[PDB]
Amino acid sequence: GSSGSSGRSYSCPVCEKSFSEDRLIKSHIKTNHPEVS
Ligand SMILES: [Zn+2]
Repeated sequence: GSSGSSGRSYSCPVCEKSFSEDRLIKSHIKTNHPEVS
C-alpha cells in the first residue's frame, strides 16, 4: 500500500530472497536454482 521507497536492488524472484552484492544473486540462482527458473 504505502508507496515511498524504491531504488536499484536485486531481488530473487525464485526464493523471494535478497542479497547484498549484485554478483551473489546471479551465482546464487545459478547454483541454488539449477532448474527452478
Ligand atoms: Zn533464490
